Amino acid sequence: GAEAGITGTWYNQSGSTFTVTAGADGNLTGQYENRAQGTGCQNSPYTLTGRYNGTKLEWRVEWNNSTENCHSRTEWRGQYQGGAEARINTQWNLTYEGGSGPATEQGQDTFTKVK
Ligand SMILES: O=C(O)CCCC[C@@H]1SC[C@@H]2NC(=O)N[C@@H]21
Ligand SMILES: [Zn+2]
Ligand SMILES: [Zn+2]
Ligand SMILES: [Zn+2]
Repeated sequence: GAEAGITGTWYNQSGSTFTVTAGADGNLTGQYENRAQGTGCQNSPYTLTGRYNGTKLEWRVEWNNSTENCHSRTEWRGQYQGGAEARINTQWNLTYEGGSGPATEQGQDTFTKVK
């Protein structure tokens, strides 16, 4: 089914990569390696969990593992682009402990699939 188009390795404009397995059941499971300069929790793999349906994808990475804890998480909501160079256009929300309660940052990531 469609899951074939998603499963593999992707990268964004910041050099972050993720490896995902997309299940025919809609499940998204993988590992994310963050390389956005200046941000915490770079390099080491963090678990990705998400879902997809039609052209729409969403996934979550909680930025705590055995090597670094950034007291934050990011949720991406995206849409798939088809062939030649497959693409996922996303908007993300990063929720973190701000000092007087949770805070959120927003941004956009474009992922391109590794050939
Ligand atoms: O600094 C943190 O709290 C954890 C690292 C967050 C990295 C962000 S998530 C959205 C954006 N896209 C990336 O690949 N890295 C940054
Ligand atoms: Zn299938
Ligand atoms: Zn499954
Ligand atoms: Zn915390």
